Amino acid sequence: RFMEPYIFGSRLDHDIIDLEQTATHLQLALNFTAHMAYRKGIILFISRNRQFSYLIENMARDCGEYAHTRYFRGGMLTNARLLFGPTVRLPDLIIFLHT
RNA sequence: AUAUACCGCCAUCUUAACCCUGAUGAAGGCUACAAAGUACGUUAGGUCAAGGUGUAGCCC
Ligand SMILES: [Mg+2]
Repeated sequence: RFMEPYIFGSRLDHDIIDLEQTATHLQLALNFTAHMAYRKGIILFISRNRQFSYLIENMARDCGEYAHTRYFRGGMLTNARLLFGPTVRLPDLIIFLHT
């Protein structure tokens, strides 16, 4: 339901995403990502689609950022101090290629 | 006579945290082609034979 305002219409029962809105949303998201990378924030890419795990991990390594394409263990973020250490620094921005 | 006086020696028995979910109810938390889970005393005991320190008994 919450995706309806972003849908241009249904073509023979297939939803078409309105790309005029995608352009503005992508503009905002890319601007935010660039500003966070300028501030030396930790950026974590996340995606559980196994078809693109290798691509996303390579891209994360290439841009000097972080990836988590594997099974997401309970408490990675909310229990990070127990899992990583008391002084671990969490990501400042998380990007989902697949939500 | 007493270790049913102690000591020695033998033997008997006794000796968590964090994080999530449920409307932050009682409560619950697994799937790998992965979906919240991760970290000494005790004994009416034996032994007075390879050992001791005491205590009492009778003493026409
Ligand atoms: Mg005895």
